[PDB]
Amino acid sequence: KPWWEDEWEVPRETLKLVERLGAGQFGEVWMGYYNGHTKVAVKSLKQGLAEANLMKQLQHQRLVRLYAVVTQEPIYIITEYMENGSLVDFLKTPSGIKLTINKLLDMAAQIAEGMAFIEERNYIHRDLRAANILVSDTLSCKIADFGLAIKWTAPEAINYGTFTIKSDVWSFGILLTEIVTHGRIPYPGMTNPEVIQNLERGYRMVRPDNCPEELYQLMRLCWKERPEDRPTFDYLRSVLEDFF
Amino acid sequence: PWWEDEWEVPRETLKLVERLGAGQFGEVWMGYYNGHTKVAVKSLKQGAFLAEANLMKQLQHQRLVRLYAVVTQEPIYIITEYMENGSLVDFLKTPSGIKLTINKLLDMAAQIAEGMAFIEERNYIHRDLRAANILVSDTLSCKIADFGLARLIEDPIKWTAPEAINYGTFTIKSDVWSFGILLTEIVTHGRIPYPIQNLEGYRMVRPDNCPEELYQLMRLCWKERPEDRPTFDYLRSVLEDFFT
Ligand SMILES: Cc1ccc(C(=O)Nc2cccc(C(F)(F)F)c2)cc1-c1ccc2nc(N)ncc2c1
Ligand SMILES: Cc1ccc(C(=O)Nc2cccc(C(F)(F)F)c2)cc1-c1ccc2nc(N)ncc2c1
Repeated sequence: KPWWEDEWEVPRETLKLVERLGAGQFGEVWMGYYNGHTKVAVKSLKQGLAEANLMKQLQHQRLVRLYAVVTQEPIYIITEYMENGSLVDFLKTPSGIKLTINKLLDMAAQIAEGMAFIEERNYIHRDLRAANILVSDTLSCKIADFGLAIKWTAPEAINYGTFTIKSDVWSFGILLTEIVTHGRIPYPGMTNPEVIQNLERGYRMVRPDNCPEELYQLMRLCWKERPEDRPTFDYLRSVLEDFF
Repeated sequence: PWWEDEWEVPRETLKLVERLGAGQFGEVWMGYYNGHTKVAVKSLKQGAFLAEANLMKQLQHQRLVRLYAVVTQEPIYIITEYMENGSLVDFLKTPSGIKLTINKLLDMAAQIAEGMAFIEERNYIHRDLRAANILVSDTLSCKIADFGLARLIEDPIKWTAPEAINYGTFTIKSDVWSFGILLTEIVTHGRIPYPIQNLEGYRMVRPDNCPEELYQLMRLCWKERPEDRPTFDYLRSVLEDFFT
């Protein structure tokens, strides 16, 4: 209505979905094109939005950038498209398999920086993991959420569905293992029911081979049983950035 | 009347997220209009203010912060565009700040001078001209503003002219003196002036790295007799036609 308002819409006609990147209970994720020549990522939401405003308000160097939206259902949320894809997938590429722990921790630092912002803005991610992290053109990390829906979930969240930023901290610790191992799934050779049963007895993932004991203690801080005992993301970023 | 400009919006459409400042007369916040339009919001304390909004509209110019809308219900809100780089004193400090060359540092000075030149035209008097009140766009362009919130606007010791401090006689010439002071903040990455009332007939020593030609300008700005100071129209030309 007002002349100064940002117009974030585009006609559905201007989009061409080319390759489905993922599918979930609430929709799909595609690689496509806007107006014939601008490559973009599109999240189609199964009909039968607050996400876009959220993305706009979390606009940050460390979070995926919102481009536009299609107002009529199926609702579309358009963003920048990342050639390098998700962190988990990129860590398994030749380029990624070769990254030194120094570079890997810089990426962890970037992630911590973004979560520190999310914490600043009082939001809660709820699905933090390498799979939801996008790698930019310059190999930097950008927080995202596209599972469209566990080994990454805090005990309190598993047992009582109580999610807070401290729960995100737990997930972050798990993410660190994915990072140092170049994409190994957490709890190697352990099924979800086995993970929950071991957590019932205070189990914690063993330190990965090649993971410095110092980094491992950081992880252990993230997995403290009491949510309140876990560190802040501002702390985590600080330690990771000044790690070496 | 059907033809009167529309300029109000329901308060409910605004989400104030980060306070940017506060003074005796209110606060300044970064917020969002209807979810995805980033804006700056001034909330003036209930217990006159709309006169500021009319003034801004009347002074509408490329070099002055752009008014968007207001909330007419007390507390009164004044909504404007949001400048991503904030104030110039802030930006001049950024690493990407003063990594700038006299060339750019000076184009910004000329923009400010252009702004004041218009203020001069419109017979307005700023009275609080300092780098802290200058806003920097995303494209590093500068715009004149006023948000210290310490005085009611109606159509700053180290930046105020002797006659202003002494007899409270503020004029465009007083702003000229302030500009001269503002220039020192520009060649110093926002260093505080006079690294003063009692020395004021003392004058600032040239700053380290400032062009003697850019000093002789500051001195003309700092002439004792207000009428001897140069019109902004003049400062605008010299700041632009600098390296010719
Ligand atoms: C098209 C799209 C739309 C929204 C979001 C997204 O992350 N949404 C979101 C929803 C809630 C909260 C967040 C937060 F906070 F993490 F930023 C983010 C992500 C994507 C998206 C999914 C997959 C992708 N793959 C590749 N290779 N490039 C880009 C994308 C972008
Ligand atoms: C929300 C707001 C309302 C009014 C004025 C303002 O400058 N008003 C004004 C009052 C008197 C005279 C003038 C003049 F001369 F500049 F036009 C201007 C400024 C602002 C304002 C404060 C802080 C900000 N920070 C950032 N990062 N972006 C934008 C703003 C806008």
